[PDB]
Amino acid sequence: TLKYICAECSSKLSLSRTDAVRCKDCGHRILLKARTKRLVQFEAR
Amino acid sequence: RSLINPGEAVGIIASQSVGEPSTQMTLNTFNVTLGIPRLRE
Amino acid sequence: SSRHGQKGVCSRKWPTIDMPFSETGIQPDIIINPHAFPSRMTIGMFVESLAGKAGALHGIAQDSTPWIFNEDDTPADYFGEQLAKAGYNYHGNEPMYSGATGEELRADIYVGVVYYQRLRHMVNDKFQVRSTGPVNSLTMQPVKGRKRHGGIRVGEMERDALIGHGTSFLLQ
Amino acid sequence: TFIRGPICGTDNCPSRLWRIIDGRRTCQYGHVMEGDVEFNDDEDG
Amino acid sequence: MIVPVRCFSCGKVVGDKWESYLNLLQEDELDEGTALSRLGLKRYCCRRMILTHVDLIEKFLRYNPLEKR
Amino acid sequence: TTCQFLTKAVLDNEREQLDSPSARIVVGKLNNVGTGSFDVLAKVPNA
Amino acid sequence: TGQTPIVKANLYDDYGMDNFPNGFNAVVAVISYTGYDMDDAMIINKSADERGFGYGT
Amino acid sequence: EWNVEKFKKDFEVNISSLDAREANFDLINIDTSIANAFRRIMISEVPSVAAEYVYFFNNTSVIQDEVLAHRIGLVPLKVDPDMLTWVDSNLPDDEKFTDENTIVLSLNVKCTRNPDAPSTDPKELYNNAHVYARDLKFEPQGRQSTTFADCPVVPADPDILLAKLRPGQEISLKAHCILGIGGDHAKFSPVSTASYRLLPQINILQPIKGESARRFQKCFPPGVIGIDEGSDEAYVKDARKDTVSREVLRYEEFADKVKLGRVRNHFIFNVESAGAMTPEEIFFKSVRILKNKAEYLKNCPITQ
Amino acid sequence: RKDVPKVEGLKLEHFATGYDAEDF
Amino acid sequence: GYVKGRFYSGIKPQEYYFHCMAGREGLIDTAVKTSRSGYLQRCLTKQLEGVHVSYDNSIRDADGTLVQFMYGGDAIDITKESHMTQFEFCLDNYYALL
Amino acid sequence: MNRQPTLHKASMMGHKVRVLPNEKTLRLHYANTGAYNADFDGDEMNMHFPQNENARAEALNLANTDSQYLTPTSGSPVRGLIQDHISAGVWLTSKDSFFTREQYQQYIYGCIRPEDGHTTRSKIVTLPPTIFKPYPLWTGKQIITTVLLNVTPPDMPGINLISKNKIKNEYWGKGSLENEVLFKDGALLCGILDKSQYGASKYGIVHSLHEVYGPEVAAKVLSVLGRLFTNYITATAFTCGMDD
Amino acid sequence: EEPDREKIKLLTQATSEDGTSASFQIVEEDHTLGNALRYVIMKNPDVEFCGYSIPHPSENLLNIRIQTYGETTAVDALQKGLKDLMDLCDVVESKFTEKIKSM
Amino acid sequence: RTADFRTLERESRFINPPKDKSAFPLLQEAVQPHIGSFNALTEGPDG
Amino acid sequence: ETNEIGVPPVFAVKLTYPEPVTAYNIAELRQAVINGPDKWPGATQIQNE
Repeated sequence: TLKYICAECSSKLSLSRTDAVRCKDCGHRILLKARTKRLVQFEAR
Repeated sequence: RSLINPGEAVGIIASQSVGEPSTQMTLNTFNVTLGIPRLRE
Repeated sequence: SSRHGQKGVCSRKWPTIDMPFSETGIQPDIIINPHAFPSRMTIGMFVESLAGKAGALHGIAQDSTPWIFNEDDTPADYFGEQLAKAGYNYHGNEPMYSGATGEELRADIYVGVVYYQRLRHMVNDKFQVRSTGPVNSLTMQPVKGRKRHGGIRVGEMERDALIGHGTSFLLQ
Repeated sequence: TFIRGPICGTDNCPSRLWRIIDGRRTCQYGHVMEGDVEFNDDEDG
Repeated sequence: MIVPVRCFSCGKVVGDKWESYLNLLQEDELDEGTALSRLGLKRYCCRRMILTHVDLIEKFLRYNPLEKR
Repeated sequence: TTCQFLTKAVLDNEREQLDSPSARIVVGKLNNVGTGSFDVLAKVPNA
Repeated sequence: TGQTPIVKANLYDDYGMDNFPNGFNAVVAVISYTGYDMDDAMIINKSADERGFGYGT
Repeated sequence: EWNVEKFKKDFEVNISSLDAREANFDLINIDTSIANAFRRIMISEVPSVAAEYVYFFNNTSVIQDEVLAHRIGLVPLKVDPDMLTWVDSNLPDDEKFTDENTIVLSLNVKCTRNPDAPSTDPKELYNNAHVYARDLKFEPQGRQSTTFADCPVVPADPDILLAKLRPGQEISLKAHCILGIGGDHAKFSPVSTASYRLLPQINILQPIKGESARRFQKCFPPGVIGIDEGSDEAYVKDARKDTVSREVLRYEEFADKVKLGRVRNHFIFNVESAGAMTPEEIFFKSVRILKNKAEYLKNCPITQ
Repeated sequence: RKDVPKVEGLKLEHFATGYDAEDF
Repeated sequence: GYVKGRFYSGIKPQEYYFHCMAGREGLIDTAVKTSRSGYLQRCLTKQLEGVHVSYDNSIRDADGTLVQFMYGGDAIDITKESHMTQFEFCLDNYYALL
Repeated sequence: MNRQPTLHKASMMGHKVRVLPNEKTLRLHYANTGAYNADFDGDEMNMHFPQNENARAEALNLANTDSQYLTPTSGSPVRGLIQDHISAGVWLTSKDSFFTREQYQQYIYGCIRPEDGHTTRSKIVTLPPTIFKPYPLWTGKQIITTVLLNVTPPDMPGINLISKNKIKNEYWGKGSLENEVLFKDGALLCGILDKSQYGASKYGIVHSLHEVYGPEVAAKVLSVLGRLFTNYITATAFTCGMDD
Repeated sequence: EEPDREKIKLLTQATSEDGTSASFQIVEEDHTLGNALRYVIMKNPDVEFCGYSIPHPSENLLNIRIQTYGETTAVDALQKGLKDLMDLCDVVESKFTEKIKSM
Repeated sequence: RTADFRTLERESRFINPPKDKSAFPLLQEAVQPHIGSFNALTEGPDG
Repeated sequence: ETNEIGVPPVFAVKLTYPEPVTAYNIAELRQAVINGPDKWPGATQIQNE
């Protein structure tokens, strides 16, 4: 289950098609994408 | 064995040997028209 | 850059072992050429070097506001006594050895602690190389642009250098 | 990488095309056709 | 940000000495001079790395986008 | 003043002899100041 | 990795420039040793770099 | 006429101290080009185990991923070398790490709010707010359970502060720790500072008896110059104690009466450790690497 | 003008290798 | 404006200020340096551009219109007359220069 | 190779190619910084690579750096060592500079390597020392004799030169003659070497080898002295402190 | 059967046909061994010239050049300096073992 | 002593921002030319 | 050397020179085609007759 985060009230929030791009608890518009469990790799340098 | 060779581009060399050290006389009074504005005349 | 206008590019990330180690065992992080100093007269950096080493030893911070010191109260004698009180040389110098040959260096090397800075304009966006590239549509000449990676310009003045050498086939 | 275009010459390669270092299109078997010069413009109201 | 793990110049492990050093200045009320020598920082290349640290992470941590307020 | 001299060259009906180096680079001819100031000829043995 | 200056003015503290660390302290040796440093060129230590030294994003 | 039996009759080792992390010892009557090579190898060629590849699964903390992967690499692990073998460079990734090359560590830390009375210190106020180096959990992969059971992989300094968190944030990673030499990256360097100094030599020239010998005490460390009277005037007790500060050469009573040189074949090595190995044992590795650097050049052909 | 005030209580903190605090 | 101080010991706040004035009067002659001789050299190098030594040592333009009969009076390259009058150096090095 | 404001023809010279690993920048000698008028703080230079043998022959014989030694404006030399090689010859050719035998053989092969083609004799020839009995030692002026002994051709006799330094005689002491430079049959016999000799300076030793032995010998001496006073600086450093 | 033929490479362009003057080229070496080997080679009474030289700091190469007087080639004198450097490391290891066993 | 870095006063201020009044008041006196100028549009005498 | 420029390996594997293959250079131009345009003393493309 992919989700997002409201930038204002910090509530985790998934979003579907035919939805207003808003938070659903506060009415905030700016709504940043959370990070999920996914493999990236690095040299330890 | 110290002579100018034929075909030598003495026109370009003479024009570069004047225009290059006139990138070195851009400065002001440390009467007579000084430096590059005398050379522009 | 230090805080005295002594900027410089990194010439080489120089390996650790062949780099002059000290009696203490410390190896310097930055080697700066002593020839950059006579033409620039940054002596605020020679006094910062032995004020940041006295302040690293004793655990203190030294004020460096201008006009604290005076011509009877020279800071080379102020901060110099703080290095002599810690058992270092009075003049900031330290005995260094060679990293390559292992032998001791000739004279004692002026080492200290200087507050350095790093400038935001970096050389990562500079180079390009061109071998065949895209061309222009009207003149069939190579195209301008580091994005298209082509088009180094032999302009009006660089043509005159190739005439002035007399080489006709480097101009051709 | 590959951009499908016409078949190729040499009576060897019938294949698609592929651009090469910055300036010209080749087949994938090495052969390259002529006049392929990519005609990109400059930029200089 | 956080304390560097190693000394830049010599290479002695320094990053375990930041929380100890702030107890030596708060609890024991020592100076910066004796608090470094008790931790074993005896070369001035590695004394200047605990002595001089800013610890900006506690200023970055106040902006948490994953919790309310 | 390019087309100032261009109209002057047409109303004169001028032949350009192509020997100044700025005229050889335009038409692509080899410049003749230096190594272009002579011709190399190869000696062949058979008649 | 910012650091405060050991050598600083007292107006460094009044403006609160510690909140914005512009720079780091370095053990600097004024020496002509390598031959790679003339005409405003400087030599960084490699192991200083590997351990993080003026690293930035 | 130089001979290796002449070297064996006049080579001494005088060990000053030997702690579990630092060793101090003198080498006498060896050349500066040979003793440099021992310092040279202890920093560079002597191998060690450091984390090299770091695999993040979720890092939502403030510290960047490429920074936190760099801080794990600088953590010294307490793994004995000559248990791991050298990884191969030109074999692909599915075959590269084995249970014989690689040690796998991991880290899974989530921060949560803690209900506490109240300003307030974050060890009271958040659960798992400081990530330390001892939280790198060793995962014995493959056959590393019958061979690392006596010696589990622990960081040599377990209190290295790796990261900091606030609730909601987490770090979840898995680092592969491989063997390497310090000349490649400085994190494989087995020693904090392996260095030597050359033994100072203080040659008093005139007899400097009297009250002047009291102010010749002060121009050196206290365990350097000794005084009795005008008889037994000023003799060097322990020149090894002296740091070469040249405080005596800035006085006018003693600009002529002393000379400050070195003993040119008396080295004083000071070898610390990163914790993985004892410092007297990374010296034996250094002296055998130089021998093995030379056998491999001896027993080796020459073509064209 | 008062001269720049000397810090009172500075001691030796550079001993040669192997010697730590053996000066009294 | 006579600074009796030195950079080893420091310059007083009054004479610190006057040295900041003299530090600026050169720096206004930094921007006026740039496009002085750019157009002057282009305008030379378009006329003196086919002018070249001929095989009879005359200095002729590209169209043949003769400019000089010898280069300088004596047809010597400047990059060759460096030890040409240094007669003492040539006598010492006679067998090496022969 | 092209510094970008090409105000004269020595701003576009013809270099040889040496491909260096592990680098991301073009990389140039200090002897070329006066010709292009470059300061090593972010100057870009265009690298033009010509494509036929009528252009390779003319970048090797006409526009190369070895023929651009004297500028055409006045005939002054524009190529020479710059900052820290100048301040090492004042120590190496000094009169305190005594080298032992193992140190003498190292500085010669540190700068001159017969594999790269620097010698003319296919074998490094040396000199007898100037001190025999207490311990065999070589003087620093005798290394400069040796590196001129190897790079100059064996048939032509040595250079004979009388010149001056920039350093007055009274800076050395009573009755010192270390201002008059003296070369006698290719042997430095008197006086230190400075900017006046192997800098971009007229009638020096490098400007005299250009006249007697030609442009390729004088090119090698700036290469050999560029490496001699770099390996001497490494083994014997140079610093500027507060007591100075 | 697998030897390694990149580690040492005699440079025939500067090697005498006599064999008494050669210039070797090691890969992956520097001042570490090249200064240790130059020291031990110069103790041979037949060596006339020896010096190491790194051509550039970038590539890991090492040139050592041995010239002998006679009756011993430089290949024959390279390997005496490798055994006496092998023998010298065993003396130091045998003394440093006693003193740990003397505490 | 001569100066001091305030290395327990900095750390107690990073963790705990001031709730009553800003520290470093010379940094708000640097822009009082700018803010006070805009404040005079809507405040002061005569509105 | 003073008459030299140090070319990076980034520049070196791009800039190419057409070398006509003859009897005296086939030993050094076979090795150029074998190395290919990744390994340095190599080649990028060959022109047919």
